[PDB]
Amino acid sequence: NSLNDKIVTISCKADTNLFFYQVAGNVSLFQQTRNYLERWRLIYDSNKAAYKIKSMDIHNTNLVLTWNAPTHNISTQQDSNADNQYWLLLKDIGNNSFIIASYKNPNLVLYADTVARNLKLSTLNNSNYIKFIIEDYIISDLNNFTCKISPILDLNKVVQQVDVTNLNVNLYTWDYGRNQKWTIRYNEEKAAYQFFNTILSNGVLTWIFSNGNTVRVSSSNDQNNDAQYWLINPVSDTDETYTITNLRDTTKALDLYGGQTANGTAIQVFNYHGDDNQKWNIRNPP
Amino acid sequence: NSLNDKIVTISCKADTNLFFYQVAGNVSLFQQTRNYLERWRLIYDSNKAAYKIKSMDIHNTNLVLTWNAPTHNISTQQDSNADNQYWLLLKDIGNNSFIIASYKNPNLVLYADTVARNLKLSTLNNSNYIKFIIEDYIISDLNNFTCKISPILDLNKVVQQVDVTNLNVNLYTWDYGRNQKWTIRYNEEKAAYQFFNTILSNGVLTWIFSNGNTVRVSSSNDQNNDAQYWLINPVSDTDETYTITNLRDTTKALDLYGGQTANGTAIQVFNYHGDDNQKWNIRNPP
Amino acid sequence: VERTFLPNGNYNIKSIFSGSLYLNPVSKSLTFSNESSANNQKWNVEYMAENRCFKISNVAEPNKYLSYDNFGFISLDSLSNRCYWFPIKIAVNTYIMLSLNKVNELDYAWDIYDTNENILSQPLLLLPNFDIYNSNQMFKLEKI
Ligand SMILES: OC[C@H]1O[C@@H](O[C@H]2[C@H](O)[C@@H](O)[C@H](O)O[C@@H]2CO)[C@H](O)[C@@H](O)[C@H]1O
Ligand SMILES: OC[C@H]1O[C@@H](O[C@H]2[C@H](O)[C@@H](O)[C@H](O)O[C@@H]2CO)[C@H](O)[C@@H](O)[C@H]1O
Repeated sequence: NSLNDKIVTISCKADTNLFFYQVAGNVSLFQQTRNYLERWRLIYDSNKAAYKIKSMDIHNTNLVLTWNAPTHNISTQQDSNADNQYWLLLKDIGNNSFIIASYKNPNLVLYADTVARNLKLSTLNNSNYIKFIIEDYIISDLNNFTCKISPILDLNKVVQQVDVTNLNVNLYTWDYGRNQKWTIRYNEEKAAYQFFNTILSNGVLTWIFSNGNTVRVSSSNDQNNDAQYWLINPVSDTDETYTITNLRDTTKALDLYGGQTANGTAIQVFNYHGDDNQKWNIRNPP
Repeated sequence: NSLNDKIVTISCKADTNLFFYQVAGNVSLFQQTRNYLERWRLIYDSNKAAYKIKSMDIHNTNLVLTWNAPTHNISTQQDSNADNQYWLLLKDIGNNSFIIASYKNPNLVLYADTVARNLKLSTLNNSNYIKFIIEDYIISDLNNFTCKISPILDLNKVVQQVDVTNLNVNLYTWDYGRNQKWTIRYNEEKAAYQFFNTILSNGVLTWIFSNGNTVRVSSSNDQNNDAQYWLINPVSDTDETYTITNLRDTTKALDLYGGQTANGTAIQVFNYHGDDNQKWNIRNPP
Repeated sequence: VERTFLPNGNYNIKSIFSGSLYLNPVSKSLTFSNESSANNQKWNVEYMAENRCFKISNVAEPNKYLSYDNFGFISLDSLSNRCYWFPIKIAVNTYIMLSLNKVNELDYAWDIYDTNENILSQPLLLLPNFDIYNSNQMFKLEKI
């Protein structure tokens, strides 16, 4: 009842670059795609105390992870609420990973064949092949993600640090420079993100609260400064639009000054109102 | 890894009145004792991703839960860091219970034989007999505990509600009155405690901040008031001595007004200093 | 008279992980131990024509048969339908031992857990079987 209805990615503890991937009834292991092919909704049944693992496939919407008894094979099939479609999510504490056991037959658990790139059922052992990382899909897509960030008022412009020594942050036309790219990293303890500018090694986007609403890049060797961390909240029904609020004061949102689009326009924080000048597209640099 | 070095009690999901109990190397299932016989330190080995489960027995300090492989028997033996003394702690999410699997053979997990009142082993299944509640020992001891609360400046006196209609709280001499006894309930959602006066049905101890340092009893149907919740922290190297701090502001500790001792002395919240008039013995009403 | 691929009589039972460890009971479990040259490591295999399976008793305890309990362990018990074993021969005297009965609507087989090929102190379990390639489910039956 804390994972219920959550949308997640599932990857292998044995090979963290491999994710559960679904298409047309087949489940395989595949590199990160950051899309619905690797997304799953966990659906809790309180009576069984077990979960269905439903594919977020956009064409077939009723597909769930299914053990093909009596074989050891796994597939996705139409949800009929069968026992071979339910799974126990057992968290290995201290290892931050899950064993996923069949509810139908808990002697058997999911096993990742990293060489065949698929899944089967197996009895238990102490290897990482039966351990899985289950992560909120936003965190999974954004963590360690190198991106450009644009106001939705002008998707041709981006948020940039001015240059290696001018740590100011403004809006400018996209020119593929490293000062215009940010690597997002998630902090598990803080449950919040930092934006590292790629022109510097340890420079993060920061609310300079001792100076009103100013934001600038500053060194991340300021250990316990919440002003350096942000919540990234998806905007409904979009794939790449977010609001970005500050961990120090979550009423404070990343804000394009006045909603102006001119080169050099200030990026700041401002009281959250959720207008279009506080919405951002986070995208792959082309 | 949030469990490393934690001292816990372990009880059965199949019978929540039965706890793991240790004496002279024999492990059994026994009613709640609220003492070191049912306390265990979890010791994480990070390379194994597994735990040693060590008894807090004050007489033999080196005893850990041990599977006497290949038999069905579980006991406590001298720690020799062996595989049959390591355990995978798998938390069943949604169920809020743990499966405890042998590191030597992860196909086998602890099974509570509640009729024989001891432990054996089983392959994994969906029964409640392999599920366990692992809880920090203070919470385990204090949750649903009906107690009297005495300052350490005078154990003969206790914190009481004045009477059923006067909801004020003061110090008075012990007389076994229901207004002198408190039932502690732990709210896992808030990670804090409430003290319920047994003369009322729904009356809890609250810091009414709108009257300064005033603490009284009020309805618990006032939902979102962190003033109605408390942190209970054990005074070091004691058996039943604690300090009690309010949730709203955690430097606000429960305080015997002035350190006075006569009947009717007020009970309040005061900034923490850890002195004798902010310490409290929480005891069984004898 | 012989009715099948495996003749009636006394066998030692070994795992493929070790030529020097022999199946014997220890308390109520079954495990592989050092050669004792004693009857408790001797197993009488008898074919049952009616069910085309085998029952396997311990020579030291002739009225006790290899069976399985409700906890996943192979056990030694009085005669019952849990004592019927259906071997699949996969090499010269190497077999997978299935329970005659479907368990949890699957084939279940004898299974010994190994740690880097070490099975010392491991109890013999009954676990699901899916094919003939699981090393933990392969056992030698040596006439002796
Ligand atoms: O701190 C700037 C602030 O500007 C607001 O937009 C203003 C804008 O400044 C002004 O030029 C215009 O005429 O009226 C707007 C008020 O609605 C933004 O709303 C705010 O988010 C901040 O960006
Ligand atoms: O009012 C609570 C406060 O009282 C202190 O005791 C004081 C006392 O109030 C004061 O009259 C006297 O002159 O000195 C005392 C201290 O030595 C408590 O020490 C303090 O903890 C509070 O409880």
